[PDB]
Amino acid sequence: DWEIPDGQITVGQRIGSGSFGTVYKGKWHGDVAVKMLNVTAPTPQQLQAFKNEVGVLRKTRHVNILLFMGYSTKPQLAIVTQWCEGSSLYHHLHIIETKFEMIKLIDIARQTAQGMDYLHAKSIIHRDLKSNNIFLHEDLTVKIGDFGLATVKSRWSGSHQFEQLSGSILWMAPEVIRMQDKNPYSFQSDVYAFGIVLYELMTGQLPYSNINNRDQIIFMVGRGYLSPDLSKVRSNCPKAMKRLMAECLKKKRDERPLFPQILASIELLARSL
Amino acid sequence: LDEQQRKRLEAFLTQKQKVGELKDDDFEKISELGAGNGGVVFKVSHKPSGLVMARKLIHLEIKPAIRNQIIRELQVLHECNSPYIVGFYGAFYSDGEISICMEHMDGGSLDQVLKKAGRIPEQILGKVSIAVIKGLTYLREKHKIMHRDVKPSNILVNSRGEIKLCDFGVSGQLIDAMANAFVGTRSYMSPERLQGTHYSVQSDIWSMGLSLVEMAVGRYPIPPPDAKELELMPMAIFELLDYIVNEPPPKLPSGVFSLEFQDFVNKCLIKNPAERADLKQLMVHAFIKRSDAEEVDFAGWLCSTIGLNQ
Ligand SMILES: CNS(=O)(=O)Nc1nccc(Cc2c(C)c3ccc(Oc4ncccn4)cc3oc2=O)c1F
Ligand SMILES: Nc1ncnc2c1ncn2[C@@H]1O[C@H](COP(=O)(O)OP(=O)(O)NP(=O)(O)O)[C@@H](O)[C@H]1O
Ligand SMILES: Nc1ncnc2c1ncn2[C@@H]1O[C@H](COP(=O)(O)OP(=O)(O)NP(=O)(O)O)[C@@H](O)[C@H]1O
Ligand SMILES: [Mg+2]
Ligand SMILES: [Mg+2]
Repeated sequence: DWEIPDGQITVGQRIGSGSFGTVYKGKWHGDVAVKMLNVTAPTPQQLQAFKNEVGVLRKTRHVNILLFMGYSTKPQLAIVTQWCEGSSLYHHLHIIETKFEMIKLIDIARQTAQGMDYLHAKSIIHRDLKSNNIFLHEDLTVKIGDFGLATVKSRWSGSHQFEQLSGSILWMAPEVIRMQDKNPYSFQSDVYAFGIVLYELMTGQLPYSNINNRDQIIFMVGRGYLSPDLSKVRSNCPKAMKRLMAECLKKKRDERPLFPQILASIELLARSL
Repeated sequence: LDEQQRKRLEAFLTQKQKVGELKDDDFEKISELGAGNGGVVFKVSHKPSGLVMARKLIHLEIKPAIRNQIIRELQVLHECNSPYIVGFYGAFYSDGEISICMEHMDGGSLDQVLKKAGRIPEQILGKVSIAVIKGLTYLREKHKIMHRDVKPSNILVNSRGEIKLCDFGVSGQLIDAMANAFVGTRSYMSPERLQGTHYSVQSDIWSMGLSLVEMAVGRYPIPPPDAKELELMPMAIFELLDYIVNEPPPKLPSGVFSLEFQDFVNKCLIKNPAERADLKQLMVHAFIKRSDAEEVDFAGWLCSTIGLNQ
């Protein structure tokens, strides 16, 4: 029973909403992050699968992984995770426009693959990897959050959680876009999302900067007609890095490398520099 | 531009002058109106002038350079003054959210009216088609801008029988900022736009036709009605897009609606944007010539559908 009762979580300021919940800064033996899930009335079949997934997300302790502190069901079903200071990677690259060195950029890619390699080593599919879910704790260590939680995403019928498509489309793999597999989310779907995150670091832009139509991106990427313009990689980026990015962005998922190979690549060009 | 419209247009500019700089402290929240995935809209009272306006709040996570440009680009809406375009009081930024202040339409969007109505009569959709065509014309001629997002939730109505468009692409930086949004559930996007740059106002006409079919039958027409569902008178987002591109366009049932209306929506849903009818042709279509001559009481029908007195 990883459940937190009522009156224990001092819910405070409203921060914002995402693909499957709304986050508040809470207090619980220190600052925490309380995400009020979008599934307000869970089914008792949905509720037991959610408790089962919390048990797996609970036993995960890694330096590049945001701590999962459990859940609560008293006012409404919610999630309590560690509160981290500073801004997310999305804020740094696209809002604050923080100017890192090339060494620091590669280091961010290393710790991200390092944390992702731990999640896949424990057979956990992130399903929502993006720069919004990557925080720079004290501007040093990378922390990945919002991982897993496949049951609180995609509402239930009564007992048939069909994986439904929600999240940000810029990081979704083509096989994820189509949802014509019914288990499209895989290790390589997270690897593809990691490839889009590499595109963020190496270009300073979001993919498809010349396309301002949401449904046009959904259709053309799912059809294989659209792909991130790799020309936008800045001049000072390593050639060994640009090739690794293109391997994660392969249209067919079986061609994408896994994180044991990706992390080994990054550390290789990390040394020789 | 008749006399009752010139009266109401000039009356809006008068109350608009009573509003100066828009600050967040000058507003008192009355009630919530709706909440899409663009933002959330509140009914508010502007204390320095007592005016009741609708306040849309868009929370975008963009850099301040792009954001200040959005506020600058939105000031073109001060020039949009037509009885078929929702009035605009002023846009500003505060507390991490862009606030667009527009006139209050006490009837709500047609997407909300459709829910309370189930289906909408053809005689009413005739007047709605006239306003949308006139609204797209004013945007095309007097400002050379497209709408880019014609759908039932962007057609607004009020108790005075008015039907107006809103939420059209006036700010190019706001359009591109919205492109990094989560996936929706349904799309009104013309097949050309789904595949590469649009065909001007023709692509807005497709969306109007798709919106007419949905309001006429009370159901999103992609995919078309299944079995006996039509005589009773969960597709994925990507498959809806693949349907619009690689499948025949939807159509009205053959027995319930007049042939002038059925042909009107069929000319609007031609998958080729060049073979599709334009504003000049739709303005003189049979269904429009007829629906313009009919003396239908739109304002009374609206208040009856919501549950208010006329
Ligand atoms: C789905 N179409 S798209 O082209 O892909 N995306 C967009 N399409 C249209 C438009 C936009 C962006 C956009 C929005 C959402 C908007 C909302 C309210 C508003 O204020 C207002 N006030 C009075 C009357 C009419 N509007 C002005 C607005 O200007 C804009 O450019 C897309 F982002
Ligand atoms: N653990 C956290 N600590 C501090 N801030 C957080 C935390 N999680 C999320 N936030 C912030 O809360 C806001 C909304 O986050 P969230 O609801 O996760 O949406 P999102 O991450 O952008 N998309 P998604 O994670 O797929 O739902 C953003 O400003 C985040 O930076
Ligand atoms: N000026 C208004 N007067 C009355 N109701 C309004 C007004 N503006 C918006 N609404 C209602 O508020 C709801 C949400 O508006 P909105 O934030 O634009 O989301 P949406 O257009 O309905 N769907 P989306 O465009 O995907 O976010 C709509 O269903 C409207 O009916
Ligand atoms: Mg997040
Ligand atoms: Mg709208």
